[PDB]
Amino acid sequence: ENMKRYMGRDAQRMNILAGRIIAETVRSTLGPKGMDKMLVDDLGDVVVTNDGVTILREMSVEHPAAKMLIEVAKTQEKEVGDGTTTAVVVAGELLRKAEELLDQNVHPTIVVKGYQAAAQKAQELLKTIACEVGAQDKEILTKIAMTSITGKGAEKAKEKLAEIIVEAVSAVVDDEGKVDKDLIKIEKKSGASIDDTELIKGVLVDKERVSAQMPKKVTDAKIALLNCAIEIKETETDAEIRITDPAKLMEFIEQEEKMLKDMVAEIKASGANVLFCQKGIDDLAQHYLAKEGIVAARRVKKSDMEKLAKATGANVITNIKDLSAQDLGDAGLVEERKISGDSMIFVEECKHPKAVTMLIRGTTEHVIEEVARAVDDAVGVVGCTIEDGRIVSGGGSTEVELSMKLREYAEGISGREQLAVRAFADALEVIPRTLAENAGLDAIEILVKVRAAHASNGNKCAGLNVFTGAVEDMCENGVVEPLRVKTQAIQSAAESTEMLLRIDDVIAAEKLR
Amino acid sequence: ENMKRYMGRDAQRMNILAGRIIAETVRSTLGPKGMDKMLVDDLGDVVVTNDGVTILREMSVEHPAAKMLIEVAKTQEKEVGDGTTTAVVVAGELLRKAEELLDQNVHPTIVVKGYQAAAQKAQELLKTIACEVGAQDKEILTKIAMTSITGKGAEKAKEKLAEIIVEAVSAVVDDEGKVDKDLIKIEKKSGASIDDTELIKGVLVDKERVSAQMPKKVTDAKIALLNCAIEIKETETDAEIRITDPAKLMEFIEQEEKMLKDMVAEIKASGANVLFCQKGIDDLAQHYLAKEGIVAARRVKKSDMEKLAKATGANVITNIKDLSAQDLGDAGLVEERKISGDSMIFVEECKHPKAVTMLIRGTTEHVIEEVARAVDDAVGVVGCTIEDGRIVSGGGSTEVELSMKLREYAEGISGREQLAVRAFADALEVIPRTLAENAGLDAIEILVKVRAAHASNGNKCAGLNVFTGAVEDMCENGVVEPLRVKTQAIQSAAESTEMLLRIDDVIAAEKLR
Amino acid sequence: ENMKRYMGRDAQRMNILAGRIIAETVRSTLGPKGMDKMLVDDLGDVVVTNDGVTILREMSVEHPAAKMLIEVAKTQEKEVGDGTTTAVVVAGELLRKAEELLDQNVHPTIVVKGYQAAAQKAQELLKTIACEVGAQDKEILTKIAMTSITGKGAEKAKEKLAEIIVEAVSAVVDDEGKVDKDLIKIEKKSGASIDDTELIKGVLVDKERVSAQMPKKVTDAKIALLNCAIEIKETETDAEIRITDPAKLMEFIEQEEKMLKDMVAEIKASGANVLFCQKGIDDLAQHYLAKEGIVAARRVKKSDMEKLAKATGANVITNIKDLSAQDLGDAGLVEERKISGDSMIFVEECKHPKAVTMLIRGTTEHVIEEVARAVDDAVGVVGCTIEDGRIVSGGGSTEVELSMKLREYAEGISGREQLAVRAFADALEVIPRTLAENAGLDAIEILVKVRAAHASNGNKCAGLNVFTGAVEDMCENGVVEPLRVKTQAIQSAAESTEMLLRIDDVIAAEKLR
Ligand SMILES: Nc1ncnc2c1ncn2[C@@H]1O[C@H](COP(=O)(O)OP(=O)(O)O)[C@@H](O)[C@H]1O
Ligand SMILES: Nc1ncnc2c1ncn2[C@@H]1O[C@H](COP(=O)(O)OP(=O)(O)O)[C@@H](O)[C@H]1O
Ligand SMILES: Nc1ncnc2c1ncn2[C@@H]1O[C@H](COP(=O)(O)OP(=O)(O)O)[C@@H](O)[C@H]1O
Ligand SMILES: [K+]
Ligand SMILES: [K+]
Ligand SMILES: [K+]
Ligand SMILES: [Mg+2]
Ligand SMILES: [Mg+2]
Ligand SMILES: [Mg+2]
Repeated sequence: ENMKRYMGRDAQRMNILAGRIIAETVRSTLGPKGMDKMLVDDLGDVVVTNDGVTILREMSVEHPAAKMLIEVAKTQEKEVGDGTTTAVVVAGELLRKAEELLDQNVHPTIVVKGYQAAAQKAQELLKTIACEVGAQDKEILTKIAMTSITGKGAEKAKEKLAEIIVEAVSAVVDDEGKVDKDLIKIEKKSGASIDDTELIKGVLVDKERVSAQMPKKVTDAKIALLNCAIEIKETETDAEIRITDPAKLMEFIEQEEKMLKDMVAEIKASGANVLFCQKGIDDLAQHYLAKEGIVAARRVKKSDMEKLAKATGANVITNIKDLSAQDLGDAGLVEERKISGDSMIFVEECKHPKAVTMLIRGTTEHVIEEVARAVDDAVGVVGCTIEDGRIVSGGGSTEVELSMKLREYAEGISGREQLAVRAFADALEVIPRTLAENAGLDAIEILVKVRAAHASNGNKCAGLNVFTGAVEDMCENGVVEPLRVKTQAIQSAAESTEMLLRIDDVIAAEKLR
Repeated sequence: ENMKRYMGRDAQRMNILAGRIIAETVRSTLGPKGMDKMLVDDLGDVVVTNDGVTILREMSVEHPAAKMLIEVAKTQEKEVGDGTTTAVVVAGELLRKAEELLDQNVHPTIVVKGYQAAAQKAQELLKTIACEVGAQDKEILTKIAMTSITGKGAEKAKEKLAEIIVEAVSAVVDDEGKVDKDLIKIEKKSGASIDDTELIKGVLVDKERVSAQMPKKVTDAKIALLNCAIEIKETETDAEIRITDPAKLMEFIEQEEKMLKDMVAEIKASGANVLFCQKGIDDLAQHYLAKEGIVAARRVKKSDMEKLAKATGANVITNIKDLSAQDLGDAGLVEERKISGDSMIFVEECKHPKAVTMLIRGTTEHVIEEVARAVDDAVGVVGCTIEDGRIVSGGGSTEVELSMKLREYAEGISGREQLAVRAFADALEVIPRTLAENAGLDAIEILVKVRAAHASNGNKCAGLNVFTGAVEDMCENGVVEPLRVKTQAIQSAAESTEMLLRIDDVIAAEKLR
Repeated sequence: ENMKRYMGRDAQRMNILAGRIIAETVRSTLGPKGMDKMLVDDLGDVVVTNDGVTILREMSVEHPAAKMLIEVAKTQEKEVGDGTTTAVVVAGELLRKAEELLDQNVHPTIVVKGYQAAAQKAQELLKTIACEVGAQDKEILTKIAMTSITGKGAEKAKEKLAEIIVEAVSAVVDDEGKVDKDLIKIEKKSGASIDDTELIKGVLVDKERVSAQMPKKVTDAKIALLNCAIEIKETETDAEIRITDPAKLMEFIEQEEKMLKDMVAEIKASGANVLFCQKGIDDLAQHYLAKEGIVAARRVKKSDMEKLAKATGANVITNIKDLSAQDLGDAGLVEERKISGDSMIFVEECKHPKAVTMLIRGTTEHVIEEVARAVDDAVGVVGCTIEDGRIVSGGGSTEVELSMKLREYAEGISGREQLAVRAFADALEVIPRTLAENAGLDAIEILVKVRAAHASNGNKCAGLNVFTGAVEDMCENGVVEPLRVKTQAIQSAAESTEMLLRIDDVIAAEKLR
């Protein structure tokens, strides 16, 4: 270009263009025929993925409005877990549709007040076009999980990953019927092939036992968890022993030895035969533990302590004098193993696991760093279905329905907000358009057939099959999504587009915060 | 912005944007409420105008596609004379409409083949919606001239400039019924006010008479024009006179004096009493001319010689021996005057003037450098009406008619060129839109009323009154234009938009030409 | 200030401010109590003056709009001669009044269309409030001349300069009743005091006679003027004399001597005794001229030849063979003198002088370079009165009348141009305001009394006396001006303000012209 062209567009055109750029970046990642992006560091680190929020999070992005569009992905990441590409593409299409009305000289506030009236209507419509399913229905959960894994390169294992994830999530559904994601532990150990991934009803700990005389395999373990260290106590008032009789050198030392001997006696009297310590164990304590045949690990991290207490039913104890048979957990099998070159301790056959571990395998680290994402997304959508019990039809069959039902809305509205309501309704069809664009299909010929299927039936479901290249019922096909993925997406995108429509100036700030 | 955004748009988006910038530059100059631009040099020269092709000609413009849009104005300048802003605004609106179809993934060749089918249809329609008027009809010529001067700051004198220009142009209509613009001489002498502009049925010459004894006023002049110089001839073979007798110094010198004396005798015997020489006159020749009472000017420029020969009916003579009463022109009054600080020779009351001079007055040089443009445009449109005898209704009442009649066309066409035909028909309404935008009117409310006036009548004429802010018959109002202004505009704009639509790459050249 | 404030004003505010600056520069030079400016070069040259157009012409001025305001002074300089400060002050007050309406969001075209309607009304009013006087009336001419000299530092001699200038101008009134300024020669010879300035009914020539034997004083001179040089003619065909007999060396040389002897014989036979040559005279020709007692000067410049021919009635001759008693001028006294250190030839007591010389004296070159300006302005206003025969009352009594009579106009006009008409009428009172501001008077208290004097009488004349500090009849006081000074001023200022009101953009140009 040239210097003398900075004059030729408003600040709103500036911002709308800076925004459209971000949506144009991620759009080709969408749908089953989507493609991956390669991210490269200054230092030479490399990432390969088609996860949208990850691309938007790792990109070098410098314009303020583009920075404002990245926050549209993160909220979908945080509150739902899947859907971080639909949100940004719809947001940018809303920006670009708004650009088509400002060049006809429509006031920005009129556009904003129209979009506002359209989004609440889309909430009503989404709340009434959905299908209602029970949370105990594991089959549709499998189908939704598979729908989450499709298009991500790790497709070849989806019909196994689905079962694994459905059980994994069904375990951690709490006594109030809610899914917490951090109660599932995801571990990434290389070697073997992606189909060697498996589910552990228990924990994998990044530790090896302290003393090698300690039995390496235990059955029907009695597991004790400690937050206190097995070491000689100090006085928080400062001390000196002052040895005036030579005969009292060995006596002082023997009494320190006995103060550890009694701790080990007490650990034994509880009934334990496996031990975890969140803190240090002395090398003489280790001796008495290996002399009593108790298996012990030390300096275990707090999150692993939480997951052990969850899995076994043990209680973390802060003082050994209170430890009793009431505080001990149970687990059918404990064994140390060597896997992928690392020594690790395995806990298996737990009495009633409230936490579970998923072990992802793979021939390469760049493979596993993607399979982990493909599993996190499925945990998301499964939790959504279990919590809300409402599902919607996939393959963009929802956006066509919404566009039609908002156009039937727009004739009731009069004035000039009607223009913005129509531009909003016409911006949601970017998704089935792009779903055909990526597969190399003819989008303009496809979209008409898709619309026609709806207009003659009230068919909630009909949409594009990107393989046969034909228009099919997406519920009979088994392409299903949870309702929370649409509402959140539209909600985020509308609320973030209105801010860029309400701005008219850009000025400089003096060390803001 | 930022470096890492160069990737995000195609070469076609590049070119379309670089083009839209130019049309956005000149658009606010359009219509009666249009505003002027100030142009500033590197050296400090200044120009103030709202003439479009002048803005586009003097601008520092560096991108190739913007350079390609400037050629849309120059052709309208060259072939018609007026209309250089409608062309560029319509061109950029065509670019921007084309941009709305490429983001739906329509092939560029499909767009080009649609535009092509639309422009020929617009030619048919323009050839059939026009009004047919005779070239002798001076009243409508006045009305068209006034329409050409409206909106240019020099509005206060338009009802005098119209009469002046109509007579000036009617003089130079040749025996084959065609108007040549260079047969009208436009002169720019400061002082007095714009209303002191006047028309001379003759010539103003940038000369003063050679010898001050020569009469300064002559009535019923007999004017002689020479291409040869009145000087002593040289031999194109080289010469020496070789004086061997002292008594032959004065004799050689006297014979050179006689060789000028006889030329002046011969000029007198033709019957002349006023002289113009395209070349030198010797200081002794000047003596004999002032002794015979013949008025003479020397080194007159060739174009002034042409205009004198045209105005008086004299014949430019290359050799004085052939000069006769057959070669002399006639003019009722010749006088030298001092005007605006310059000495000039005035020729008036010509026997049958085939050329005329217009003397533009004004209080400032920046004023006159604009009044000259405002008169050149009216000479243009008057010539167009005199040559073609076809007129069209103004105030954008033509573009609405064309848009409607192309939409009635577009339902006959099937396939995907129909989309491009509609986008073409919807791009011509940029003109009545901008005509309301500049006057501070509400364009979206105005345009509907304007359309309605047409749809119920076949009213060719109805359009915006930018003063009352209301929709009126633009023929009863007297706002008229020549047909050649529309056809050429659309023709140029379509042909120049198709080139930017057919390009897909930009590469570097090795000293092209 | 700071970088981040360039945003905060429009291009029109830019231009209006850049314009107001120029009017603020020159405003304190206005009126009898006005003060002078000092101008300093890069090289060290110095000028001291309060002439406005000179300040505006010599200033380093770089912004385009300020460059556009300088053209308001030059036209008043060129077409009238006096009034170059009223024009610019009124122009800037019009700019600043326009600024007060744009901050209420009035459209620029509305302002321009109001100013236009006001200025034509001011022309009508000025054409009807003036007083009609005959051109033979030398008394009012004296009074106007004195009014032109007041306030310029050279006040002490005004009652002599007035008589000198009135006679000087009355001489050069041509047979058609028009005054040409270049027919008066202004000469600037230092020494003595400003009161030693005098008028010559003839010419002062920057020459001394060629041969010192030539009489230095001649009475009832017979003056011959030549455009040809008194030298041996050459052949424009090239020559060689070829001397084959030694006896023919002196013969060739004697014949060249005789060819000059005969020219001098012929000059004598015409009857001449004083000679001027616009070209060379040979050193032997000088001998024969000093032998015949004829006084001769050579290489006289063309303008001096014109003024001699005008003053004496002689005819400039191009060839000596035609010179006769018909071609000789007459003058009662010719003498060479030494004055101010320069030798000069004086021509006096001319038979019927159509040209006159004014000899300005003074103790310093910076004094005379100002007295010349103070005399040029009076020649201007005297010519204006002699040509038009219409006068107006001074001391700002005209601007108050115009403001009142335009306010009585503004109630007939309806719409929003009424606002601009009022702002125009209220902008003309800047002149009587500044006339009080410079004298250190209280302008707000003065202006009301001045208005009241008009409102109760139709008194055309009442205005400020800047000495007594009181309101008086300016015709009984003898402060009179020619009508052409007001009309031109208002006309220039309105036409130049409308251009800056019609602009809305500033862009860069590519070597304009
Ligand atoms: N078999 C299929 N045919 C067509 N579309 C599908 C199919 N399976 C999934 N999809 C669609 O792919 C989209 C998911 O793409 P994805 O890359 O996950 O985007 P996001 O990250 O925003 O969820 C959903 O809109 C879904 O309807
Ligand atoms: N009284 C009027 N009301 C509305 N439009 C007018 C009027 N007079 C002229 N026009 C319009 O102004 C336009 C001319 O604008 P102009 O600045 O000359 O553009 P161009 O240089 O392209 O001809 C024409 O389209 C004409 O119809
Ligand atoms: N005795 C006086 N009292 C008040 N005003 C006067 C008097 N004599 C002249 N003037 C005013 O001085 C003004 C001339 O000022 P001047 O510096 O010549 O400005 P300009 O160069 O624009 O003519 C005139 O408006 C005239 O009316
Ligand atoms: K994907
Ligand atoms: K215009
Ligand atoms: K002064
Ligand atoms: Mg997804
Ligand atoms: Mg035009
Ligand atoms: Mg003055």
